[PDB]
Amino acid sequence: DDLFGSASWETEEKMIKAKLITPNNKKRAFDKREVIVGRRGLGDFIAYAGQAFIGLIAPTRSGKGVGFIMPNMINYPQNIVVFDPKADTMETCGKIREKRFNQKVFIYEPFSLKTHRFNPFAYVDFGDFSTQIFGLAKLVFPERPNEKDPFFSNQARNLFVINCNIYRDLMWTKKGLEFVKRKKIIMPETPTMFFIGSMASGINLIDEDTNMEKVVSLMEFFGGEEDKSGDNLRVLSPATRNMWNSFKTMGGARETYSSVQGVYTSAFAPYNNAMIRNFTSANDFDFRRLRIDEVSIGVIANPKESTIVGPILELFFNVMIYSNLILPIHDPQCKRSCLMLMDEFTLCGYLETFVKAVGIMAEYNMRPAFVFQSKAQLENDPPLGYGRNGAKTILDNLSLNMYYGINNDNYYEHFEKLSKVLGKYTRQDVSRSIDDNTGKTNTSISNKERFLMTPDELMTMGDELIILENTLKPIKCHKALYYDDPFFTDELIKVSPSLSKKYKLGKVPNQATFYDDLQAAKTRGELSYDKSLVPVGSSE
Amino acid sequence: DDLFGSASWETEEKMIKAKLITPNNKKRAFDKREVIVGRRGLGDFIAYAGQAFIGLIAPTRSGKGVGFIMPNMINYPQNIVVFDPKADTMETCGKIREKRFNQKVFIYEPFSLKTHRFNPFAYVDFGDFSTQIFGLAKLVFPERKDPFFSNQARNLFVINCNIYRDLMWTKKGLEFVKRKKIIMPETPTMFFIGSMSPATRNMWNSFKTMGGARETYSSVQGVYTSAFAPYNNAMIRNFTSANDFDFRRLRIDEVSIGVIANPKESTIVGPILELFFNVMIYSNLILPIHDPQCKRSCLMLMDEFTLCGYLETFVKAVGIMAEYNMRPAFVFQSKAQLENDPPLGYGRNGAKTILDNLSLNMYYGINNDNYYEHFEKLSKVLGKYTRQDVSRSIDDNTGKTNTSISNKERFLMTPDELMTMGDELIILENTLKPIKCHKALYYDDPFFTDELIKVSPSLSKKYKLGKVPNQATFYDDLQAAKTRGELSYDKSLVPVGS
Amino acid sequence: DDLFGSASWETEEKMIKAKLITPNNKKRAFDKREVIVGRRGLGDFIAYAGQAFIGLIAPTRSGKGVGFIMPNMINYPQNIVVFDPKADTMETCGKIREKRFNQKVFIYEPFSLKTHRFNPFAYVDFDFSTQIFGLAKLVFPERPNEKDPFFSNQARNLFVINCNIYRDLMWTKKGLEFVKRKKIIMPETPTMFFIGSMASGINEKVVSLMEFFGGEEDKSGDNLRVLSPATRNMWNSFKTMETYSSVQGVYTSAFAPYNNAMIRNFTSANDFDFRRLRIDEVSIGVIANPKESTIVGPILELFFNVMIYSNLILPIHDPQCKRSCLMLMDEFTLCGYLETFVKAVGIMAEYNMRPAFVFQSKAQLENDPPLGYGRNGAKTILDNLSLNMYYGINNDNYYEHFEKLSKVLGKYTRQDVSRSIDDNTGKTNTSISNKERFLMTPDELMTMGDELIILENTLKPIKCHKALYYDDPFFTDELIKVSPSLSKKYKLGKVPNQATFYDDLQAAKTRGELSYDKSLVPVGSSE
Repeated sequence: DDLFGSASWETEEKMIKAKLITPNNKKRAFDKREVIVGRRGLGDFIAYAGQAFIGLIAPTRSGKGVGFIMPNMINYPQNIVVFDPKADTMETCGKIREKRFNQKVFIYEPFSLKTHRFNPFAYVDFGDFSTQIFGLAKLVFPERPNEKDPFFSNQARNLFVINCNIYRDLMWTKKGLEFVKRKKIIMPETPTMFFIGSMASGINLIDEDTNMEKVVSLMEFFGGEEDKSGDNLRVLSPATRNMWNSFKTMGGARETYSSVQGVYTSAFAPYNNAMIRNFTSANDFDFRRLRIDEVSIGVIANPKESTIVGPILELFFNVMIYSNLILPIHDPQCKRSCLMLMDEFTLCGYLETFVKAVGIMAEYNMRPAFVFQSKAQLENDPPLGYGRNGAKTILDNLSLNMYYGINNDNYYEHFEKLSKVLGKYTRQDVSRSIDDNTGKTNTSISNKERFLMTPDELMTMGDELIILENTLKPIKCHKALYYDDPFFTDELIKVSPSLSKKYKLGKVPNQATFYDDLQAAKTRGELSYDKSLVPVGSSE
Repeated sequence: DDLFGSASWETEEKMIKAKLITPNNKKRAFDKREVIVGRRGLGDFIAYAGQAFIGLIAPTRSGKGVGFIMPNMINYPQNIVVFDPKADTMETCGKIREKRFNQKVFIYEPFSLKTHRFNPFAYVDFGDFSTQIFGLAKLVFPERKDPFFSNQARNLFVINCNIYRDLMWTKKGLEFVKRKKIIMPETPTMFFIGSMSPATRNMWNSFKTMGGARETYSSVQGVYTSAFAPYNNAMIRNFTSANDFDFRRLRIDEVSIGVIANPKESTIVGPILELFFNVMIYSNLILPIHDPQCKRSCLMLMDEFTLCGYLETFVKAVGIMAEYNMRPAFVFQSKAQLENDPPLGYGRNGAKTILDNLSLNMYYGINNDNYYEHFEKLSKVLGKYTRQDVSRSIDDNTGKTNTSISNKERFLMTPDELMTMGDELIILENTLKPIKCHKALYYDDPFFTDELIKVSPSLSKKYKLGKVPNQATFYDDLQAAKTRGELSYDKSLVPVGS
Repeated sequence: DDLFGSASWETEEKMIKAKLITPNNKKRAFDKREVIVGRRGLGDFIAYAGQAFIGLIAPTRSGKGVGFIMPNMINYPQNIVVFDPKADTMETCGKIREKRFNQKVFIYEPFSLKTHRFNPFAYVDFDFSTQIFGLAKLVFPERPNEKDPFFSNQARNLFVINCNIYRDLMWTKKGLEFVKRKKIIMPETPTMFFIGSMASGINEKVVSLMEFFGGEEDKSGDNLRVLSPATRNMWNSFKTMETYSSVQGVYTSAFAPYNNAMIRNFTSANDFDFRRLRIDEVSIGVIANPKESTIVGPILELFFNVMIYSNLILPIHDPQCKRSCLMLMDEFTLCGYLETFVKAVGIMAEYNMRPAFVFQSKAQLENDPPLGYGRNGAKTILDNLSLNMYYGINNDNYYEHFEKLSKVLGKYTRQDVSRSIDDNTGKTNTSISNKERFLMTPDELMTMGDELIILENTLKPIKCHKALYYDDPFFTDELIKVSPSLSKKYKLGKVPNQATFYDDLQAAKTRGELSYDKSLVPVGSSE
């Protein structure tokens, strides 16, 4: 009966057709690169196949870690890139990623000497170049509408492009290399952000008269006082010469140049920090192989505690995503998937990269899962949010949304809307009339309406959750808790000697002690990635 | 009875009278330049005739391409201008456009050397002269705590173009330039104008008019350069390097125009697409009665419309474009994105102006809590009908039963029912009752897969014409054939720049 | 039947499973460091265990003290840091703490010479530059609400270089011998006033920063060599970037609150090391009000920023920090904008720093940073609250707040009776139907009186009674045991006289009977 609505939970047949489950789900092979998003029993999981992305609406301390991040970190067979702001996911699942899936683990922690390094210019072909340099400039000098005069930002972006072109002409051409050798110019074989920023003060060389280091401003070295014949200018390509002269006439002159250089140096200011400098000094893993090699990447950073890590991360993630925007059908060797467990998404602040990329990322097997506390934190101001439109474009590209329940008034309006989204169905209402004298009774049955789930029923769901897939009826299941299930605790105990000594395989671990013993074993490094392979650079 | 509402689906007879379907719909001729908007089954399509405009409210990944863009790309027999941001629509249907309908394919990719070029100065009559110049200046410097100066930069562009005009289309100016002092081209580009006789006497008076260059040249030149900066890019300079196709013949020749652009990835291409569409729309305000050559129609598949940003040309033109056979079909993610403020929207009243000119609206459904409000409204728009509600009573002693019938209201389609249509959709035509139908899936129908298999050798070996292709392998083989360019337009005629 | 709703109160079994109550609750041991949040009767309390934080939405004068602050002050056995602006909580429970839990009481009243002192430099080890840059960011707060951030935070580097030269000369015997030769005068340990005065230079004529370092008062440069030239290198970069005068001006304006003699005394020493807040058996009471004087604002921030950041060591990493510290944040919004709680409330739980934020309404937390925490900070604070107590008030200004609460509680299915009767015969007929009923209507919440609602994030709604301390022998016995004047009038174990207890309590409080040992807190003077 659909007189008062046709709301219902999705059927088994449709869930199977959507590849969410199999006819023998408890023994499913997990061969479709599926991400676990729920469960119906211990070992009976609902898992998302295909390429569509997942969103997780989970309030604070509601089990997003134990019910989504941890289980997929233990179970996902392809490559994973996980944001680990607390450095806890990797310290719990790195040994599993290494032993179970034979994957090399890379750790990116910009505020620690013990980190793998990322250098964006390692992904730029210096010997096309123009578009890569332009994209890097857009990342370093973002475009915004708040500014009253974007002239200075535009000119500093042009100055960045000019600096990159000058470096390419000086260190990646025969003429430029001979020029460098003649004038004794100091320049790296592969540039870094710190060096491109230092190029604002000018060229570094050795004075042939004093045999000491000297910096000559870009103004005087190229057509200026130290180039009265323009011979230093002729070393550059014609394009570089035109960019230089154009910058001079409309931004490199008068009151402008000093202010345009101030903006440039202020944009490169984050790299004065010794930690950020070391983090960007090299490139230990080629992101172009993120879908070729069997790897797992952990990003340990907190853009809220450290304001200067925001841009870095941006560059990072941008280079990480656009480096893999080549279809696998065009490169048959890029056959692996990369699950991007975007835990604590709102912690990243404004990352333009995802807002610009989510609409195309799917077909290239860069599969993120956005876990956040509420839509409000997503819609926030730039530095701590994404804006209304940014949050809207992020949410629009989320086909499977998991909704956790919590009994907090600060979420009522949320669970009300969700309740309305679940719709109503027709139920039977029984009434009874009684003759007070004779005792005879009459029983009437009528049709009434009822919400599939009321707001309070969602709010008190406990460890149950709702799943909304864009092409299916709503689903209600249980959280895929890892500690409750031998399916995950077996993998956790197999790689730890103390848990092996304490708990047996295949059996549900004693819940009064298993979490505390797991934390104790994690403290000793038993569940962590092999920390020896993480390089420790020094303050250079 | 209608006490609790009179809502109802439209009848087959009224749909026939509205020309959406024919008596023998499966054998319809498609001779009214119709746009397919839905299907009642394989080869049994609902198609919009006339000149009215189509709106498609399609959520993200709801199938707008496979259910609207691709079917009309394969079927529509007149001219087509399609927005192709992912570079997949043309790569999939260009061979059909060129082999089935015999149409020249023009690809405009501003961010690639391999592109056809568009120059607005190719649409001016160097020799109502200055009207085009002032409109072009309004496009170059948009009207908007910092007034003036930008108007002075617009005047700078005005007498800039006037200076280049006097420099060529004068008999003495030819010798003056033949003194070999400047290197002006024969026909100007936007980059050249940016880098730069009583009417010329007034132009000199303008050179000393408001004194915009007297102690204030720096800021005016800075704003002028901030406006002309898109043309410092090599890709943009190559895009404006020439004009390959004349938009004044968009309704004369048999052509298909694809535009590969993305202003959200780069806010630089915004003004170029603005100029592009302005000249394209404003090159065809000639009625076919006045110009008997402009007989063809131009269906504008505005896919990913909200990604284009604020194109005020559309806001001003939608109300008059219909009679000139410039027929757009707007596809936007949701209405909320359309009404947004100018930067990434059209404003509330501008979006309302655009939406008022849409007479057929297709509504896809997805189960997403972010689209609830919309769908709720849609539910209310469909109205309610009257339904019978049966109740029963029983005497628990004797066992006799009593059956009662009353009337209640029922939504024609509840919000969650709209959200869970799957491959079904709602059609609302201004003059018709609501319609429910199936998405015109192209990969499911031999009606379109026959055209896809015809022009490709690989699909011709694999699948037989007229038979529904093996759904387990058809899409993958289509992709494998697209990798070798069997379905793509012939790319050898796409010019390449330095 | 749940046709019209399934809302209900949480069952005894679940409250037992959530450690809120025990199978013999009246004889509960209180061994799980629990926090009382209500009662089912005299001596039968509901108590939150674990590490989750508490929020108390108690309207004005609805009894946050007698129903939450005072009973937990009496009952909670671990460490406590309480906010006591009226100086009444400490005055009533200090003797209780001292003589029942053997806990020493630390009182931080920055506007009374009778106070304990807090020195932020007592937590630095003479990771140097890290802590110095920290304290610099703590003093000069980075704010994105300014036309340029490159107008202020160079005073932070100025502070950093001043502390670096302090490490270079004052704590080094060679620098000390230079100091004795030139007769510069500095305390062995620095204070905020001093680092602020270092902008004036060497502290008898005071020379400034440019003449004493390679200027007119020192041309030979003998002073620049004794100090480690790393500070000179760090300062030579900022030397280039009317501007230096503005930087010194923002320096002096930031250090302005330390010119007041009371803030002088309050930051002159450090009686308690906040790193031992989870090792020792202590109880801290803060008596300050940022709303009547803005200058107290920053100090309190420094007081709390150091207090929690020094206790951010996991007990698994240092088992010595085994004690828990319940932070009774009574009158939370009085604290203005303290960036510490907004910036760290999301990570404190695992470190056994357990706050209970008490505020009258939600809309006031969202107030602008001057008076509130802003909407974002308020949202974060509320998001980190797992148990929320709701007191009632029959005041229309709160109606909306309770209406939402009513809706949050949901509805259940109730039986509805209808009666018909024949007028001639007189026989009757009774019909039963199902109807919806709010678990608690808005006006029912508003007229709750001494009852309250408890929303635990993982449980069903709970309705209970305020844990009144003057009502229960559980707390009045403890209060009497420490007071000679109260023991001769009321006996123990029995409920005392309600018409005479509060007055005698206030009389004994004025006699200092129930207060902490006041002779044990230091008294300063003018500096």
